[PDB]
Amino acid sequence: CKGKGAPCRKTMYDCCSGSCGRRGKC
Repeated sequence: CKGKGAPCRKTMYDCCSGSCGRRGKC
């Protein structure tokens, strides 16, 4: 899975830890 503040795909459960949160980065 991803990691932090990388470009992330909000709806598709993109992030390894937290989530593609308000800022639209992982």
